[PDB]
Amino acid sequence: DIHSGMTKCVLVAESDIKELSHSGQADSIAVTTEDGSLEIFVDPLVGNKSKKSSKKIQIVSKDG
Amino acid sequence: KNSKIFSPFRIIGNVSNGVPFATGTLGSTFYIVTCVGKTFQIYDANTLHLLFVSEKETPSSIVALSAHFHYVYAAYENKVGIYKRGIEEHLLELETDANVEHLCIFGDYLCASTDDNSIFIYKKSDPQDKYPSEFYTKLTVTEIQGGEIVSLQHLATYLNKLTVVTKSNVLLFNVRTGKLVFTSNEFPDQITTAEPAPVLDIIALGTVTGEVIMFNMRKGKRIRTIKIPQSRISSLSFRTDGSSHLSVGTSSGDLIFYDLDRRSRIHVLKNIHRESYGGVTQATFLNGQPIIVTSGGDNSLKEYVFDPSLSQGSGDVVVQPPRYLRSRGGHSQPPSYIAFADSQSHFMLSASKDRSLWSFSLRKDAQSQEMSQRLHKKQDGGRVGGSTIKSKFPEIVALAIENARIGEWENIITAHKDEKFARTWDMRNKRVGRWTFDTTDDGFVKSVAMSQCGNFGFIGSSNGSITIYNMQSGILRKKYKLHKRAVTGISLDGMNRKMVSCGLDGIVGFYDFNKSTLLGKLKLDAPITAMVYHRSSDLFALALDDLSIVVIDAVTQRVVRQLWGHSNRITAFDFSPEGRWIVSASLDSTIRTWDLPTGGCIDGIIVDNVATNVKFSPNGDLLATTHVTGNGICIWTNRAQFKTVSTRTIDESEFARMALNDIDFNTYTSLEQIDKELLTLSIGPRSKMNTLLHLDVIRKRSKPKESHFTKQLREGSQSKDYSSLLATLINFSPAAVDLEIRSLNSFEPFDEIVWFIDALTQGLKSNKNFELYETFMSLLFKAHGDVIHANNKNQDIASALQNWEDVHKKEDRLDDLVKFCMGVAAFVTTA
Amino acid sequence: KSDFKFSNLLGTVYRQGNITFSDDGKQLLSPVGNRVSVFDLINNKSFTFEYEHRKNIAAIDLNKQGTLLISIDEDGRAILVNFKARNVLHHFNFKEKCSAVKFSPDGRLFALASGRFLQIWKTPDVNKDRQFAPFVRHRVHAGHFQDITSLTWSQDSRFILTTSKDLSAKIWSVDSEEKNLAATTFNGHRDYVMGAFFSHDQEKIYTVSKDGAVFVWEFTKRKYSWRITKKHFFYANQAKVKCVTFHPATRLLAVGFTSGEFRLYDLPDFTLIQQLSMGQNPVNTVSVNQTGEWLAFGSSKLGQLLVYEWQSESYILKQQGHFDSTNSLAYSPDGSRVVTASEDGKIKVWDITSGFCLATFEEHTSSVTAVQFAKRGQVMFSSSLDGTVRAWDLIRYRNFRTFTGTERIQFNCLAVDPSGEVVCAGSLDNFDIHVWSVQTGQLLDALSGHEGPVSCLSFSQENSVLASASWDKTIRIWSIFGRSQQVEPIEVYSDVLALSMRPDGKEVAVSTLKGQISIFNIEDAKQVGNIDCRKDIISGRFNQDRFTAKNSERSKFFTTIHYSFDGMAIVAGGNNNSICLYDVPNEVLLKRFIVSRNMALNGTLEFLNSKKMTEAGSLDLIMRPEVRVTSVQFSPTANAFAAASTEGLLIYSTNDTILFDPFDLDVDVTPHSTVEALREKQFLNALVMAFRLNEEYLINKVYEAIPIKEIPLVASNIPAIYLPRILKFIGDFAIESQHIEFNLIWIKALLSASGGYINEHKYLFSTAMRSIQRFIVRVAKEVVNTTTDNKYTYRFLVSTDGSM
Amino acid sequence: FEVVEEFTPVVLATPIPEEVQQAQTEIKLFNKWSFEEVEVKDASLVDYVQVRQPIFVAHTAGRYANKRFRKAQCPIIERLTNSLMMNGRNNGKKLKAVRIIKHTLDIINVLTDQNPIQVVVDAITNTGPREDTTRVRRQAVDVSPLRRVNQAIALLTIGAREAAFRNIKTIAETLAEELINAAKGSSTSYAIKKKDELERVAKSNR
Amino acid sequence: TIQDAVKFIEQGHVRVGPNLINDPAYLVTRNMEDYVTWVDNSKIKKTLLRYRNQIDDFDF
Amino acid sequence: YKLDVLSSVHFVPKPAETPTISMEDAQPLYMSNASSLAPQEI
RNA sequence: GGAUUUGGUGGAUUACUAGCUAAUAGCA
Repeated sequence: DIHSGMTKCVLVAESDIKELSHSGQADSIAVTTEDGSLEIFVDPLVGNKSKKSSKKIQIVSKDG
Repeated sequence: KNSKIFSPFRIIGNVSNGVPFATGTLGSTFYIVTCVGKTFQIYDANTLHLLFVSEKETPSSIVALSAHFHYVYAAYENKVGIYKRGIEEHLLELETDANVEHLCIFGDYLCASTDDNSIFIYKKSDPQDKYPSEFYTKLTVTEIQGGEIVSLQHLATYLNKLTVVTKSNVLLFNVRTGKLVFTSNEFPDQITTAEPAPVLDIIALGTVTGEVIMFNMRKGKRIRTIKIPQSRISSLSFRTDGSSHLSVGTSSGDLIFYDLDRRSRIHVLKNIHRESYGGVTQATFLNGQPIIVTSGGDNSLKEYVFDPSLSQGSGDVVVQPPRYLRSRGGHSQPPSYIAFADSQSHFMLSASKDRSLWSFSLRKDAQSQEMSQRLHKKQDGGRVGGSTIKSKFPEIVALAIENARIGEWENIITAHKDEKFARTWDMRNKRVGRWTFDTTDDGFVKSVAMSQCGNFGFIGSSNGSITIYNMQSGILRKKYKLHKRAVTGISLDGMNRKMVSCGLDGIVGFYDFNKSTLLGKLKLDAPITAMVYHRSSDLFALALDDLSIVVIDAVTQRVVRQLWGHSNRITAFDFSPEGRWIVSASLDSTIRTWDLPTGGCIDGIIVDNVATNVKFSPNGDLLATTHVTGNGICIWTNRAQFKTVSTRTIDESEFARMALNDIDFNTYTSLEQIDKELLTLSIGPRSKMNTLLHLDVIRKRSKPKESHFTKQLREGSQSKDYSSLLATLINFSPAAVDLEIRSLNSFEPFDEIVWFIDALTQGLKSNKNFELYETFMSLLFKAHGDVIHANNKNQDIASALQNWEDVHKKEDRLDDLVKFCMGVAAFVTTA
Repeated sequence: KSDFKFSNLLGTVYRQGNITFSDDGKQLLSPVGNRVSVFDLINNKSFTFEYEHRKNIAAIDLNKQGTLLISIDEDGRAILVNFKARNVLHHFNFKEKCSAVKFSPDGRLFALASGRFLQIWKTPDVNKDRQFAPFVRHRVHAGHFQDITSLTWSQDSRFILTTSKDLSAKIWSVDSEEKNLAATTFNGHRDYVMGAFFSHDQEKIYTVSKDGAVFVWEFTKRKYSWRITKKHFFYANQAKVKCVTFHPATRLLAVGFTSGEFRLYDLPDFTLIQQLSMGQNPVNTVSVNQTGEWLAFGSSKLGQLLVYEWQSESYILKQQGHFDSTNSLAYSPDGSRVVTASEDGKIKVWDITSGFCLATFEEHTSSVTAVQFAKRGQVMFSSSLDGTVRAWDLIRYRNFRTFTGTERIQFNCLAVDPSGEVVCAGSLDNFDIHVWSVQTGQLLDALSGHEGPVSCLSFSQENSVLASASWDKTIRIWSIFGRSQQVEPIEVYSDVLALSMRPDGKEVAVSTLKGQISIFNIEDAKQVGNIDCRKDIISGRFNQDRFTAKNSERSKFFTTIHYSFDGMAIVAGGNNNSICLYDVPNEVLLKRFIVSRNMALNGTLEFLNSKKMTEAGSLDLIMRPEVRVTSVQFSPTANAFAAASTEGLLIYSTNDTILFDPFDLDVDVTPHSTVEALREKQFLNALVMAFRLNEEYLINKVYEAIPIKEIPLVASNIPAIYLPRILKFIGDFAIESQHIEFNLIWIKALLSASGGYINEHKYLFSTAMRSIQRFIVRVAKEVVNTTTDNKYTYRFLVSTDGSM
Repeated sequence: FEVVEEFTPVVLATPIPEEVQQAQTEIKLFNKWSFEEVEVKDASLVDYVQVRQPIFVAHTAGRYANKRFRKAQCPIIERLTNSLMMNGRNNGKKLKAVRIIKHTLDIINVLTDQNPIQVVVDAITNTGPREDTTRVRRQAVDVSPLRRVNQAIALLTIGAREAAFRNIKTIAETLAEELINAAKGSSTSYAIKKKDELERVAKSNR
Repeated sequence: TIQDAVKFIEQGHVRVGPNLINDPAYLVTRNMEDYVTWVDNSKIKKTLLRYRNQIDDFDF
Repeated sequence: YKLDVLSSVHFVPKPAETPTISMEDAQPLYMSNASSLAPQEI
C-alpha cells in the first residue's frame, strides 16, 4: 500500500516469475514462470495474506 | 523494538565502512581508528589487534574521525563526541541543524565544519584541561570568500591560524581573532584532498583531474605540480622516515609513489582496493617509519612497508618495491549464509554475495581467516576443466557443517547458485576439498545435509532426486526418488536410522536410512521452503508458503505444533539448543520468538533491515543474525541464559501498531504440607537429625589427640500456644538446641519441663517437621531422663507425658506404611 | 537420555590458591586445580562450576554481595562468573602473574597485586547485560620495586595496604584527593612481608614478616608520625611465617608456618590463643569467617583442607584429596556413597552429595588396583599390588579378611560373586586366576588356560558364570559353579584391555588394543556386534613427544568400559582426553566429553604452540601429570556416571534437566490445559498430560494436587508407558522432599497396582526401583527407628518404679 | 517410490553363471530351495529345529559339540547329513552324505511339488516321540524336545538305511520315501511305527 | 646397537604392553621384558614381515 | 620410591611437642567405637 | 596449459581493556 505501507497480500507462484501483466484495475494478474508455465491470479486484491494462482496454462507439442 | 530475551552485542567482520581512518600516536606505537557504521574500532598497528570498541552506537552515522593522543573525537550529524578508551567523555552539540562534515584539532582549539560552509571554534575552559569543551566563536565562509569546504587543516608553527581548504581555493583564518588573514589564488580544478607536508609552509593539494600541488602558503605561490592524467586523487601522505617520498591515492584503487628529490615514479600498486567501492579512501605513512597504512570501502585494511635497499651504495636509486606486511578484512557485500563451526562459540562460517566464504572468530578478531579456493590435484591424473583466468566460486546458497570427523577428510558441503554439483571444504585445512558431488539428474542443488557421524553427504536436486555419497572417498552410494519438484530440505537424525525430506511439492518423506525403505509420506497444505531438524529432541520445523511454521515429530510423523503470525515469507528460522524455543525471521522485518511447549510467540522484534539468517549458538549464549544491508555479523546475547523469561503470549495488536506466574516462568515450588493429617518432614538437610542425636560422639571425636527462649516458653505457657517457641526451635543450630534443652530447669515444681513437653506435643499435632520434634524429645530423655523418672508420679509431669503419648500413639501408621513398602519392594525385585 | 553435564569433583578438595569464606559464612570456596569447588556446610550440599581455566587457579575472591566471582590462573587470566547463575560474564588477561585479587568491601572496586603493580579496577554491574568491555580501570599503582606479596582493603573502602618483596609494606589511597592522607612506606623488617592489616578503629596498622616478626605501628609524636611502638616475634625453631590473616572485629591472627603448624594470637597482646599442627607439609592458605569463629586452612602438598571452630575447638570440616590418580572406583548399590582407591595404598569412601570423605582405610601397604562391592552392598573388596585382597565390612569398618597368593603375586583386577561367597582375582605376573572362599579364606583353585596375563575379570549377576580376558588375544568363559567345570575360549582380533558385562548376564563387551568395542553372546559364545572407536578418541601430543598425535598410537584404545544399567549404552575411558558414550544395540557415539582443558596437564592439547620450541627444544621442558581416565561407572540409582582421573573423580549428571524432551505431545496438550484438568478434577488426565510435556515443574504440581483418596484410582489407571517416568520422578523427588507419607502412599499404590509389570521388565525399571529402595532405606527407616525407640523409652518411665 | 543402489550394469571379467546372481538375490539351499516359507508346525520343536539361518550347502565346520545345547543352533539339514553317514564304511565321508541328501531333496520335490525342506521338518516333527518308558518293569516318562529331534533324525536315517541295505532301491530314494511318509503321518514310515509303539508302551506303563 | 635402539624410541615405534614409550630411560622388569614389542602400525614391522613375505594388510 | 618413579609409566608421589590434628579419620565422625564391635567381640 | 618439489613472509596454534617510562606520576 503506497499510502499506508503495509503488505496487503503476497502472491505465490509455482516457479520463478519472469514477466508480469495486469488486467484492468487488479481484475487479474498473469505472471510468466521460468519453468515455461503461465499462472493467472483472479481478483488477487479481494489465508488472505498468502494467495495462490487459480489457473495454470502450459504448452506442449503433439510429440510431447 | 526491544527484546526481553535478546540484546545486540557487537558486529563481526567489518573493519572499515569507507570513511577515512584516523591515525594517532601514543608514545612509540601507533593506533588506527576505523569507522564501522555507527561505531568505531581501534586497532594496534603492531598486530592489527582490536584494542577498543565504541561503548554505545552513535544515534547517526559517523562522518569524520580524528584522534589525538588518548582522546578520539567523533563527529556525527550536528554533534561531536569525545571518547577515551572507547568511553564517551563529553559530547559537543552544535547550535545549528547543519551536519558536521570535517573536523580539525590543533592545540587548544577544536574546529568543526558544517555542510553550510560554517566553521565552529571550541576552546578549552582551562589550559591544563584534557580536551576542549567551551565554545569560542563561529566563523562562516561565504561564497564570495570561497567555495565549499574541502577539509580543515592546521600546519605547524601558525599561532592560532586554520588553513581552510575549499574547492575554489585555500583560505587562512585566525581562529583567535576570527579574521581572514589570507586568501589563496583561485585554482582551475576543484580541490579534493589536502595534506600538510612535513616541510614548513607547504601543503599538498589534490584535485579532481590528477593534479597534486605543493602550494607554498607562506609565499602564497605554487612550487611544484605532479600530473596524473585520467585519475582522481583520494589521499595524500608524505614519508617521514628521511626519504622524500609522496604517496597519492586514487579513486581507481591505485597507489603511486613519487621521489620528490629525483622527480621520478618509484612504483605503483595496482588495484589494492576496489574502484567500485571508492578505491583508496585513505592512505597514510606511519610517522617516522617506512610503513604505510591503506584502507578502502571494500571492508579491508592493508599494511605495506618499504624494505631497505639491496645496493650498498646509491640506495636512493635502488628502491625496493613496497611489500605487503599484513591486513584485516571481511566480506565486501552482506553475508548470504552463516553457520556455527563448533559446539563452542569460537569460530563462525560465513558466505556472502562477493563469492567469498570466511571463518570469523567471535573470541578474537585476529583468528578470523578466509578459506582458500586452491583446488587439490585430482586423483585420476587428468587435467582439470576450467577457465584459465582464475575466478571465485559462485555464491553459496546453502552450507552444512559437522565436526564428528574433523581432521580426517572433508567435513563441509556447499551449494552454488545456478550450478549442478556441490563442493566440499575442510575447516581444519581451511581449503576446498578434493570431492565434488553432482545431482546426476540435470538439476540444480537446493539442499545439503550431513549425517552426524560425518560419513554421508546428502544433496537435494531441483528435479526431486536425492543423492547420498561418502565424504572420505566422494563416491555415490544411494540415490532416492520421491519428490517430483525441488527438494528444499534433508535431515537425518543423530542415529542415521531415519531420514526426513521435504520439497516444494509439499510432501514430507520419512525413510529408513539403514534399510532404505519409505517409512511414511505426509502431505502439507502449502509448499515447503526450508527445514531445521533438532536431533536431541527429534523435532523438526518446516517453513510453509502460507506464512506458517509447522513442527513435526519424526517418531510418529504427525504435525504437532503450527505457528501463525508472520505477515510475509519466513527468511530463516532456527531451533534453540534446548529445543524449547524457535526464532524465525520474515520479510516483514520482524524477529519472533516462539515457545514450543505452549506453541505461542513470546517475544517480538522489529529490525530496520530484514534479517536474512538466524542461528543459535550450540551453547545457547549467543544469537547470530545477518541483514540485507551491512557486511558484518550482528551478535546478540541471550538474556534468558542469565535469568528466567515469562512465557506469556505477546500482544499481536500492540506488535502490529509498533510496526499462574509459576507457569509463566516454567517453575513450581512444592507445598509446605499437602494435607494437615499427612506427616511431613522438615524443610532442610536430612543430616540434622543424625547430628542432633549423636552430637556428643561427633563432638568427642573432633578433639585433637532472662533468655529469649525461656521468655517465649513462659509466654507460650500463658497463651496456651507454643507456635512462636516452636518456630524458633526449628531455627536454632544443633549446638544451640542442645544447650537450651540441657539448660532447662530441673527442680520442683518442674514447671519448665512440663511446658516443653506441651510445646512438643502441639508441634506433633501439626504433623509438620515431626522428625525434628522426635529428635528434641529424645534429647530430653538424654538430659532429663533421671529427673522425669525420679518424679514420674507428679501429676503435672505425668499428664504432659500422657498427652504426648496420645498424639505419638497416633503416629504409628508410618511404621506400617514404610515397613510394608520394603516387603513388596524386596519381593518384586527378587521374585 | 544422553544429556550429561559436569556437576562436581570428588577426591580433591583443595589444590592451591587462596580459600575464601562466603559473605554469609555458610559456604566455603576452595580452588580445586583448574576449577573452583563450592561447599555448603550448613546444607551439606556441594557443586563445582562448569567453567574451566586453561591453567590451575592462582587467586580467587567473591564479593560481599555474593553475586560476582573472580578467579585468576597462573598466567593472570581472570574469569568473571555470576555466582547465582553459575555462568561466566567475561574472560580477561592481565598479562602478568597476578599474586592476589580482592574485592573492595563496598564492592564497587577490586584490586589485584600484579607484580610490582597494584591495579584497581571498577566492578561491572551484574544486572547490566554483557558488553565487550565490562571492566573499567580506576588507576594503576606502582610504588613497590619487587612483586607484591599481598594486599588489604580498609573497611571504609578508602585506603589499601600492600606488602611486597621489597621488605616494605605500603599504604595507598583509593581517592586521589586523599593521597596526602596515606602516602607512607612502611619499613624496618628483616625478611619478606607477608601481610599488613588495619585495626577496627583503623588507627593501628599491623605488619608481619616471613622471619616471624609482627610490628604494631601507631601515629604518634616522636611532629606526629607513624612508628613501630611495639614489636612481637613468632618463636618458631625453623618454621617461617608464610601466610597470615587478621580479623579486626575479634582481633584474631591466624598464621600458618611452613612447618605445617599454625598459631592463633590475640592482638595487640600477642596472646597465643592456640597452636595446632596439620603435619610436616606447609599449610598453603588461611582464611577467616566474617563472624571470626571459623578458620579455614589448606595444604597443597597433600591437598588438605580444614575448617576449625576455635570457639568450641571443634572441627566443622576436614578432608584431603588423593595424592594420586584414583586407580578405581565403585558405587554403593543405592548410589548414596562412592568408594575410591589410589596408589597411596589407601581406600576412601566419599558421599556424592556432601562431597566429603566419610571413611578411609589404610591397611594396604602398596597401591590398591581395583575395588568392587558385593551384591548385598554390606561388603567391599579391594586388590593391591602388595599381593593381598582385603575384604571390608562398612557397618563396623573392619578388614574382616585378607586373601593372599601362595607365590606372592601382585593382583591388578578383582571380582566378587553375586552371592558374596567366592572372591576371584587376577594378576599380570601369574598368567592364572586365583579364587578364594570369603567364609574360610582358603584358596579353592587356580584357574589355568590363559597363555597371557589376565587383564580383567567379571561374574554374571544372573547366570553366576565368570568371564575372563587377557593379553593372550582371547576371552574365556568359566562355569566354575556346578558338579563339572567347563571353559569356553573365544578368540579376539587384538589384545584385550577391558571387559564390561551386561546386567542380564547374556552378553559381554570387550575393549581391545585395536580400538574396538566388541560384544558377544555369552550363552551362544558368538559375536553379535562391534563398534569402531579409535577415531572418536581424542589424544594429545605430549610436550616431550617427537611424533604427531595423529600418527601417535599411545592411547587409541579404552582401558575401561561399563554398560548402562538399562543395558543400552556403554561408557568408555582410557589413557586419553576423551570419555565416549556409545549405544550398544545400535553401535554409534551418542556423545563425547573432554576430560580436562588444563595445559598444566601434559596430554590435554592435540596441537602445541610453535613458539614454545627453540633450537634448544621446548621451553616447557625447562614429568608433568598425564590426562587419563582410570575407571568409569554408571550411577545405580540415578542417570549419572563417574570417571576416575588424575585430578579426581568427575561426576556427570542429568539432574538439571533444563532440556525440553516431550514425549507423544499434541496440540491440545498445553501447561494451561493441564491446570484446566486439575481445576476440573480430572486428575488422571492432568498427570498424563504433564508427563507428555515432560516438565519437572508441572509434574510436581499435578503430583501434589492429587488427593489421597484418588491416588489408588489414578495409580491403577496409569498407562504402562509412563510408569518408568513416575517411578523415577518419585524417587528423585522423595529423597530430598519433606512429604515422606505422601510419596510412600504413592509407592504403595503404584507397586500394588503394577507389581507384576515391574517383575516382567526388571532392568528397564531397576535404576528407579533402587532409588525408591534408597528412600525407604536411607531416610524412611531411620525416622521410624527414631519413632520406635522413643515408644519403648516411654514405656519404662511409666511402667517401672522409681524410688530411693 | 524407488531406491537405486546400483547405477551401472555389473559385468565381471571372470564369467559367472546367472543362477549365481539369482542366488545373490536370495540364499537358497543348493541355490534351489528357499527357507523363507519353512515353519515348524509344532511349537515344541521350535527353538530346536533351526531353519532361520539360510545356507547354500550343509557343510559348515561349526563347533557344535563344545557345549550342551549347541546342537540346537545347527541347521537341521546339516544334522540330517551328519546322521546319514554311519556304520564305519561311511564314517569320515560327509561329502557323500551331502550328495545323497541333495538327491533326496530332488526326489522329494519330484514326487511332491511342495518344498522338500518343509517335508523334512514335517517328518521330524511328526516322528518325535512325545512320551517314552524307563526301566524301574517300565514306567512312563516325558521326553525333552532335543531328545525328540535327535531321536527323530535317528529313526529316519536308520529306517531309510536299513530299508536300502540289501535292496535295489538306493539310499537317496529310500530316504525320500521315508521322509515323505513321515511328513504325511502314514504308518508306512518305520519311524512313525516306532514312535507309535513307544508312546503306546508308555501309555500302558502310565 | 643401543644407539639404533635409542633412535627408534623417540621415533615412537616401540610399545611395552599396550603403551608406547618415548623415554629411553624406562627400566623393564623381568616380567615386563617379555612384552617390549613394536607398535602395530610401525613401518618397520611391515619391513620385518615384507622381508619374510608374511605381510597381512588386514592386521595393519 | 626411587625405583617406582623410574619403573612407572605414570607419575608417582613423594611418600610422606604440639597436639596434632588427625587429617584423616578411618571412620565417620558420628559412629561410636562401641558400635564398631560385634557382640561376639564384646 | 598441466604436474613434482621447495625458500621466505603473514595469521592462528591461550579469552580481544591503548602506547612509552626510571611509573602514587611524567613522556609521547
